[PDB]
Amino acid sequence: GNIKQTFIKRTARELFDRYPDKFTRDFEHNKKMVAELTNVTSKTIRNRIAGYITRLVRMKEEGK
Amino acid sequence: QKARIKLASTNIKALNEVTDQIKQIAERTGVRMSGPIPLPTKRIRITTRKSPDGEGSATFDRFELRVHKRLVDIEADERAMRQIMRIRVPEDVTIEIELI
Amino acid sequence: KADYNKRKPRKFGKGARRCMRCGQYGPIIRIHGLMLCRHCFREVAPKLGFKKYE
Amino acid sequence: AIERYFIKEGVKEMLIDEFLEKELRRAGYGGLDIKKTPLGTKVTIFAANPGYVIGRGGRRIRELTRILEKQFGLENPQIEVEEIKNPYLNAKVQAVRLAQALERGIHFRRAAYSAIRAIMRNGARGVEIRLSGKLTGERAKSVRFYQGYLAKVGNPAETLVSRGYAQAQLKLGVIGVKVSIMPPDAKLPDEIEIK
RNA sequence: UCAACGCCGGGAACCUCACCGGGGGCGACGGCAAGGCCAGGCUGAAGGUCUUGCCGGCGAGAGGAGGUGCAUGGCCGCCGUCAGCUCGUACUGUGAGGCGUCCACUUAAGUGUGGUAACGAGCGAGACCCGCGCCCCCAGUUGCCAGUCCUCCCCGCUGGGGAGGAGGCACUCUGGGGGGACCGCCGGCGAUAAGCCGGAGGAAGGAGCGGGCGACGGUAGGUCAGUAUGCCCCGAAACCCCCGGGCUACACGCGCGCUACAAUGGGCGGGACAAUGGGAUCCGACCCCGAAAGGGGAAGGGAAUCCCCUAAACCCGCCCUCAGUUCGGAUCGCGGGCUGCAACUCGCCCGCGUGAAGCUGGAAUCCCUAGUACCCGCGUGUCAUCAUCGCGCGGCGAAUACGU
Ligand SMILES: [Zn+2]
Repeated sequence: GNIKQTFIKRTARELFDRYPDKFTRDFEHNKKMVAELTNVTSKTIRNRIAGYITRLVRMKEEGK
Repeated sequence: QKARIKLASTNIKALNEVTDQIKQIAERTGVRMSGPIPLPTKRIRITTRKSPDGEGSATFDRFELRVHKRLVDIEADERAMRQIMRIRVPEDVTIEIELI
Repeated sequence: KADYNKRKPRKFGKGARRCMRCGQYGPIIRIHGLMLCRHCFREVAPKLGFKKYE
Repeated sequence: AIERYFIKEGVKEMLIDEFLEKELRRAGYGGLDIKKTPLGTKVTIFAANPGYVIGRGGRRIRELTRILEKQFGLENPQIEVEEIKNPYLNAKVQAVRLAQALERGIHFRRAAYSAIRAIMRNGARGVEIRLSGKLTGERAKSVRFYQGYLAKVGNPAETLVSRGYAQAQLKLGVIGVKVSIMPPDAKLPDEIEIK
């Protein structure tokens, strides 16, 4: 199942709450920003967080 | 005449410790050193049954003891021997020296 | 006159290998000089350094 | 061979550890560290009450230094006794203390609540105690007390949690005591801190 | 019953042993000499007890492979790698209790998205740990040999092909660190969400693949014959040590397997090609004996250096041509060997003979979705000797469905 965990989604939303412009619509840029901002030593967790942030940026820039 | 040193251990951090110690020992002075060279890791495997009785489906525990192995050659100079043999080895590492 | 209570010096057979901990006779792992039973080894393995690693 | 000597020394170490855990059950036995040296093999014995070991008499230390060589075959061995700090975070010392309390005749619910309070007061995130046996009547039962956070299963379980087991030999059977503690400087993988 | 029946790691010659037939030993501590030996008797054999002499100066208790797994602990199987078990405040109920934990969609998942007298937390799931697969950096021996150089050998046609040594580490391999995959991009579905189905490039796609860790509880599930342990019991013994037997006895019923009923083959002679693991009175190359099993010397190896180790199925040619057979091997006779103190009861191997059922199998029932199943053979555990077994390793390699 490709279901994002509650803490993944929550940390993504919390990092989009502030630092709202450090992120963009590029998975690699979001990877870099995540690794710079938070202390996560799991590539999979970090990549899932970055993907969720990407989807959030898309949803925001398009509206809802 | 050259000296070979073999390191064996279960912990990799102690191995890296001793190897980097001797690496600095050999870089301070100008001496030719090869390695450290990694040898194949050796595993003692033991499979056994869990239940102390005969009833019930059979289930097995597989235990393993791993041993990592490094090799080093030091060129066997007097200063090198002097300032190498004086390194406290962590008890979780075995080290054996000998000249070719 | 006092020797009818002592065993014989076996070199081979199941009566030549007791466990260093319990005293069982039959099942001895006997790998790499381990004179332990399959019941005590499974309990003292971590103390010796074995792990699962599967 | 190298590995044969390795494993045999390990096994003898385990045997000596068991013997000492059985003999020094009062002082509070925490662990052992044997170091061989040309200076002379030495045995570091951890304890929370070195009085029961070397208190106003060296009879015990002499007897131990003689037994370690007459029974387990240790060459020119000496013994150093060391004190343990943070005994309220070791799950073996506490298990044995709880067992001795039960043996004294003190009620098990009261004793367990007291131990939980004492372990919570001196720094910890989680404690679980399980008692089993003939607590009340002829039929056996199990009882469980808990407080805080724990990690029952997984690699962080197998690593960051301290565990202990003990037997209480009472007038009418055996009671099993199992204790598990989590230290205060432990952090689980699923907790991530933000800048 | 699943969840007993190649299970108790249970492949038992002695030991193991707990069974049978015999023999001999065992009383710390408390109170009112012990012992030991040449010769010959008794004896299966025994200074075990006797002839001969001579040296020497009653409670209670240990132990118990004895009883109770329905007095316990500890550890294991099955509900179940199922998705469940709870708490704080508030609210509805006189109350036991309820709600949250419900509805719709979704997910491997009490996994999530929306709606809701509920709002928020915890243990379990996931995260976590190991290995496989693609790439980069470091390292170059005991691992590798491509291009370079210098010798030696041989063929056909001077074109080629081999073996060493110098010397390299390039390729392979080994092992430390690091990157890489995230439904991320483009479409349709779902509702605009949570998500689902397809294309792209890619080593690898949709928790990449395969494993370990298995929750609150409950089963009077199994184990006191792995160790620990209450109660009862034997304590001259049910304690523990030898010597011989048995667990291997066989009109029969059953489970799990091996070999077969032949041509999708049997035999003879030639030609190929692995991986995992292990190794001190251990592995043993190499040489010589012997038809074979095996025997005598003996290098090297404490194992990236030496050894176990040129695996079988497979390919080529010849004989057999549908037959109880050149199919099949049971059973039995004679002889030769190895281990062991001891091979009759009761061990394994070799040669020449002998040549039993078996012609594809009723009712019924079992395992399997990818390098998986079928087929083929090796390692290791048990081991002095003994594998139709367990745990693992590789070789060759499918058919169907993407459902209910
Ligand atoms: Zn044992």
